Amino acid sequence: QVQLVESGGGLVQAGGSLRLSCAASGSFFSINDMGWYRQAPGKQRELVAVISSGGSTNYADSVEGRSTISSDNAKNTVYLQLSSLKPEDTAVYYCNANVRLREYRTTSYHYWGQGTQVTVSS
Repeated sequence: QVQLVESGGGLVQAGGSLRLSCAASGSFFSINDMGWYRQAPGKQRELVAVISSGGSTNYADSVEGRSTISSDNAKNTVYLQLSSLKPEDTAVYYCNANVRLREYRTTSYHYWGQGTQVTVSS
């Protein structure tokens, strides 16, 4: 089994900063990439930021310049740091991990967390 544990959500004030963390645990061989997506009601889910095993990253235009996604590979965990919060940042945030469960196979599984509400109030 593979389990994603998301932390850091809740009610926050506009203009502040937040940190979300996502930890992968269970039995697996390797994690190809991990990161965060978000979905607000009535809106499409969108990428926020993702980090690959080797350290390459990609950021949505919404957060480029005011965020950092980082990893601690030894503990299969990623962190999103986000400043300058605005009401438009309100959403359910979802951790995603793309994982190879077995050493001898290319095939990957895409795990999505339960999601954590972030509500930015003014």
